[PDB]
Amino acid sequence: HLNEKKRKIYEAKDMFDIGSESSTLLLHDAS
Amino acid sequence: ALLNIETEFTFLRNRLYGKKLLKLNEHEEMIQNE
Repeated sequence: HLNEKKRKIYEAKDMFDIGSESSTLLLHDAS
Repeated sequence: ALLNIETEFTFLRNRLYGKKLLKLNEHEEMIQNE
């Protein structure tokens, strides 16, 4: 269960990184 | 402007990743620590 939670957390962190990059790109375009 | 917000969102994501990773490792040690 802890292994699964850690892998879900790694996935969530990568997805948040992708979201941060996308938000940065949208902010740059809005500039 | 865009680079600063990019770095800020990157810092937020890295903080979330690091905190969740440290919490997971703590729970794991505790499993081995009962």
